[PDB]
Amino acid sequence: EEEDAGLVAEAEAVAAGWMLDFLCLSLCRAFRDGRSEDFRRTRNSAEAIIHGLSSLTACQLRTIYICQFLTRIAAGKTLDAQFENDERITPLESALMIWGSIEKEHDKLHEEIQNLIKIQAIAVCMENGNFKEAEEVFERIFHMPFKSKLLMIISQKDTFHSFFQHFSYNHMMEKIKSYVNYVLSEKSSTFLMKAAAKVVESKR
Amino acid sequence: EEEDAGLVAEAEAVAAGWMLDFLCLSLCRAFRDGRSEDFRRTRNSAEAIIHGLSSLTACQLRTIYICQFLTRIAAGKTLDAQFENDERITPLESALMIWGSIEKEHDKLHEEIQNLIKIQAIAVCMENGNFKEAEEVFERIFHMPFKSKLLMIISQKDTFHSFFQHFSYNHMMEKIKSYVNYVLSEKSSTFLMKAAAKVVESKR
Ligand SMILES: NC(=S)Nc1ccc(OC(F)(F)F)cc1
Ligand SMILES: NC(=S)Nc1ccc(OC(F)(F)F)cc1
Ligand SMILES: [Ca+2]
Ligand SMILES: [Ca+2]
Repeated sequence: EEEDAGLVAEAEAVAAGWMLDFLCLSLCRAFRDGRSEDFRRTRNSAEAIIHGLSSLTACQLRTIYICQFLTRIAAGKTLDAQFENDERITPLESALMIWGSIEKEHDKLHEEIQNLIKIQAIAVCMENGNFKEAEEVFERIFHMPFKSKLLMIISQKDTFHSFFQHFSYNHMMEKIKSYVNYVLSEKSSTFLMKAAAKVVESKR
Repeated sequence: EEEDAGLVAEAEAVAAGWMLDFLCLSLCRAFRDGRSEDFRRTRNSAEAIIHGLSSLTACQLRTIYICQFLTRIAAGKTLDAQFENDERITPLESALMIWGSIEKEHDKLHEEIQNLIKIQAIAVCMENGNFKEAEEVFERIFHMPFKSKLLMIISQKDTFHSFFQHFSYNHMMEKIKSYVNYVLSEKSSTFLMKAAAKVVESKR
C-alpha cells in the first residue's frame, strides 16, 4: 500500500525523464528547421514537465541548459523579455552566460558562436535606437581591436554598420543551427523517439 | 528529405499520444489520492501536450473530457473560475455538462454522481451568501420532490441546511473517486507507464 505508491511515484519519475528527453530533442529540431510555432509550443510543454520533476541527472541538466539557450536566442531581438532577475540583462546576454556555463568542449565553433552573440547583443540595441543601452551591454560583456571597433560604432550611433552585416544575426543563427545538428545526432537515440519511430515504420 | 521530415512528424505525433495517455492516468491518480499540487502540475503538463497535438482518437477525446471534468470538480468551490464562455456558468455546472456529454454507461453510480453535483452546484452558492446566484443555478439545471426541496432551501436562505450535509461535497468527492478508480484500472496498461514500471522493477 505505502510501498505500492512509492513504486508508482518512481515509475512516474522514469516516464517524466523520458518525456523531458523527447521534448528537448523535438525543441532542438524545430529551432533547426525554423518552425517557430512548434518551438513555442514544445517549450511550454518542456517547462511544465520540468516543474513535475525533482531529481535531474547531469545529462538532463546540461540538456535543459541547451533548451534555455535556444529559447533566449529565439528571443534575441525581443528586448522586452526579462530572463534574469537583473532586468538589465538582455536575452542575448543571458544566452551568452549559459553558453559559457554549459559543460561542453570549447572548440572553434564554440568561440565563434560566443563572439557572434557578443556582436549581436550590441547590434540589436543599436537597431532599436537604444544607443545608451548598447554602451551598457558593451561594458557588461567587454580581443582588444575587436572591443575597440564595437565601442567606435556605439559612440558614432551607426546602426546599419557594415560590421553588423558581416557578423549578422542570420550568421549567428546558422552557426548555432550547425551545433544543434550535432546535438540532434546524439539525441535521436532517445527511448520515446525510437519506440515511436518503430511504430511508424511498422505501418509503412 | 521531405519524406524524412514527414516520418519525424508522425513519430512525434505517436510520442505525444503516449505522453497524453500517461498524463491523463497520472492526473486521475492524483485526484484519487488527494494530491492537489501534483494534480495542478500534471494538468498544466497535459494541457500543453494537447496544444501540440492535431489528431485525436475517440478514446483520447473521451479521456481528455474525463480530465476536464476532474479539473472543474476540483475547482467546484472556486466560483471565481470561468470554464465556459458564458461567465454565468459555475464550475460544477460545467462539470455536469461534461458528465452528461461523456460517451460512457449510465449506471446507478453515474446518476448518483450527477445528482450530487446538482445539489452541490446550489450548496456552494448558498455557502458564500450568493443566494440570488443559487436561484439562477437552480433554474439552469432544473425529480419533482427533489427539485421543490432545493428551491425551498434557496428562498429561505438556509445555508447550513441538513440536506447539504447528507449529500455533501465530501460525499460527491468520494463517489467521484470510486469512478476514477475504475478508470484507473483501465489506464494502468498505457505504454509509458508499463515501460517505466518494468525499469523500476528491473532495479528492485
Ligand atoms: N524562460 C525560460 S528560458 N525557461 C525555460 C526553462 C527550461 C527550458 O528547457 C526546456 F524545458 F525546454 F527543456 C527552456 C526554457
Ligand atoms: N481549463 C480546463 S478544464 N482545461 C483543460 C483542458 C484539457 C484537460 O485535459 C487534460 F489536458 F488534462 F488531459 C484538462 C483541463
Ligand atoms: Ca528593454
Ligand atoms: Ca462568480
